[PDB]
Amino acid sequence: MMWDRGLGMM
Amino acid sequence: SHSMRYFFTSVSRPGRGEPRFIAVGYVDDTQFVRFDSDAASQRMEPRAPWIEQEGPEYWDGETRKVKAHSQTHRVDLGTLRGYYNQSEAGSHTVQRMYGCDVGSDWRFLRGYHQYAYDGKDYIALKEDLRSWTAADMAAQTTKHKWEAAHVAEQLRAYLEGTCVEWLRRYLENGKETLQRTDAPKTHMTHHAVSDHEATLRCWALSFYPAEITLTWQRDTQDTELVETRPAGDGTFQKWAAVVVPSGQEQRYTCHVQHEGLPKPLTLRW
Amino acid sequence: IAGITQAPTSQILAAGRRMTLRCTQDMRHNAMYWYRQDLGLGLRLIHYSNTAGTTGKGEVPDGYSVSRANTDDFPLTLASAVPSQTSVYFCASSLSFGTEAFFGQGTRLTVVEDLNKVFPPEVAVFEPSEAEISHTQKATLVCLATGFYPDHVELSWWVNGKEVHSGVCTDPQPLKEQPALNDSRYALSSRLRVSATFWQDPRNHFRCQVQFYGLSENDEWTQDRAKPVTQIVSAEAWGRA
Amino acid sequence: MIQRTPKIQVYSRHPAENGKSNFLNCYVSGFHPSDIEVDLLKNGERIEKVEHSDLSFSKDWSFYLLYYTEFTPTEKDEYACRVNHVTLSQPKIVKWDRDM
Amino acid sequence: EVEQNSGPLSVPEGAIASLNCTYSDRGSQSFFWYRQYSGKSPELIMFIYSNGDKEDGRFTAQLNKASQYVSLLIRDSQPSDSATYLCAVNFGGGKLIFGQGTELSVKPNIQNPDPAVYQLRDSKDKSVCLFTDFDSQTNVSQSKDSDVYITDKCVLDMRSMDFKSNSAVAWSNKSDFACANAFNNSIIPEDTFFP
Repeated sequence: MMWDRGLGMM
Repeated sequence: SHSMRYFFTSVSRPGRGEPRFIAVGYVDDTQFVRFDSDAASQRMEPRAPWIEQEGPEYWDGETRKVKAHSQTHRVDLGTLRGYYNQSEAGSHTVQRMYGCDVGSDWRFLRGYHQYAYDGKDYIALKEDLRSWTAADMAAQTTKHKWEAAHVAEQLRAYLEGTCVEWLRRYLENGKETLQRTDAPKTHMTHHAVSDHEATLRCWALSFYPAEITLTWQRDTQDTELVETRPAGDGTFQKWAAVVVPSGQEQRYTCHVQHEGLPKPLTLRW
Repeated sequence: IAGITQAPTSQILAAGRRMTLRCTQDMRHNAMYWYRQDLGLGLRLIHYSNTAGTTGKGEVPDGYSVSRANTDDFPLTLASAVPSQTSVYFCASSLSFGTEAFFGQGTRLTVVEDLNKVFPPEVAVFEPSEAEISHTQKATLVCLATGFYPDHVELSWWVNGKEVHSGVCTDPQPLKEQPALNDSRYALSSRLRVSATFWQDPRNHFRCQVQFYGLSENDEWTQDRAKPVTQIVSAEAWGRA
Repeated sequence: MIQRTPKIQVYSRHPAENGKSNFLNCYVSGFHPSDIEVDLLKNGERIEKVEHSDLSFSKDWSFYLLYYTEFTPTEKDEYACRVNHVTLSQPKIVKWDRDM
Repeated sequence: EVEQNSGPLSVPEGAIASLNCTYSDRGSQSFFWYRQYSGKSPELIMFIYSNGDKEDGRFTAQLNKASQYVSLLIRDSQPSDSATYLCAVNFGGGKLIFGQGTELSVKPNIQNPDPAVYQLRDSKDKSVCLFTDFDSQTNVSQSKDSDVYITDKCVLDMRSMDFKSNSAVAWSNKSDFACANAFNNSIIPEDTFFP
């Protein structure tokens, strides 16, 4: 199961 | 002893159309989910028979996450293009990988989380799961933003918690696939090259997992070793070859190490 | 003060009318949410947006649409309001999906079949009983707001021109004067308790003020009775020996 | 940008036996960027019903893909894999070597 | 979904309050406790995403994902802890789902209860009945008469006198109404003073 958080270079 | 990994690839395609995003999930060397932004379903999809028993809440949830990631990586591509002063006409790639390893007791062993830009390291979570390594100075900007948002704390909780727990679940649900160990089928072939030169090829077929080592022994780091390749049925193949000097001075031997073998095999012509 | 704000704070809406609730944030949050809150149901998710440029359906999306063209805004549109959409609406945002959500002020929205059912409150102040004074040496004043619809009211007590909070207690929710009627009018009560000697001083002034949120300036009104717009209705009582 | 040129292996899933159904594989690995063109050939001509795996990559970030098709090998039927990639000025053809 | 008891729950002022929340989705990875006062918006108390306890002043959250519950502990309950406590659970990809909320009511001990029902006259023919000065465990019910109105009980605090008192009001448009019959449907103390 994938991590439940968005994440980007913001 | 076991691992779960997610692999994400984002590609800008300025001359062709919208960006492409592909996500795949693996347990060890067995892929079990995929998402392709170019496909018609627009949903995360099963690729192993043991994941198909997960209910619709699982598939809806993973679809929601991967769809968000697809959108967000489009922003990342634009941000990184700005950081590196690159033109809008070129195609560029962002890759992300993360996951966890468990030991033979299925307890947490280590976690991973890394990004690459155009196939080169960009930023990576350190082994202690508490701080980041930026590959160049451009990536320090991203490091500082992630540190200010305490990303590592939430990520460490995932890698040591949810990642490990669901890996155990998959290992039990798919034990007939994931906990198996198919031993290599090994044989050797000889082919004449010249009148006073030949080549011996040490084969290894139908083994799982992909981890294997093939080494030649006259009694040699000047040989050919092809990448381990999938047979297509969930097992793997690999070979190694020596260029023997004489047509009969060929007293070499190859050793095959694999967890499906109690003791390393020895092959001779 | 980078925060999240909703607008408007309250709204009365005739059935069949279009309406958009605004919600903006300058925290550069990537995820935003819309909830409605009703008795016995808590907060129910209407729509969410896990990233700028996308939206998704919640638990109860029917009759509502949203858009997220920009990071900042997340407007909630009711294309054709129906009475079941009467509710309190809360917008929220988080830095990313999976992180903590912060909420806006809330929007109290009532959808009515016809604006002719909107009524402002009547306000009366009931003076303390002489028995209470000689039995407890205290004096309780009761404020009663009655006959208002919808229930968007705020009650406050003013003593000698100054708002007070000590010795004040107000019903959390107004009650229905005719529970069988779905468009029933409401009543709200509050108490202010003071010393017996303080109430007995003829110099002390007491006033209950009821803020009623009603129709606005952009509403047409052709009925007989006066238009029930947002207004303050008050009642008074002076001390007496 | 630093490109990686694909390594190409053409092989069968099972030991090749004339007249027995098998799978012809073309494995391309170690390449970058991911855009790649792969065809399987039968006597120099394109095979239409060719499947491929989902794009993934290795620890060094280089991509790998498996292209595969069902076939029955015979004595005189020649098969090959034809690969085009930005690192290649023209498509590179690798012949299936049954005795490799 | 996400399940909490609706309440209302009583806790004596100064005592420990405990709140529980269960959830169905094994995949859920973050959990939140919110406090909401009446007519106000939810305010975050505490988030938690790892199994175990998490302490924040008088508050302790406990998470057991294997058992699919999250709990909140409030020590030394104060009057400002009276509120609805909302459990929220992330189901993946932004689907943040709240429970129905548990209303908590911190009950002060009435020093000297003197239950009595008074009749108050308007400054201007109409009147209301005031039931006041009862203990915090008294329950004020609604009348079976459709034309009689009774509010819920409510505690006021005269801060300078260090005094607190519960009250409820009743009234009716009819004139059969006498304050003796106003609270017959409620369990009233037998020594209630009727002037």
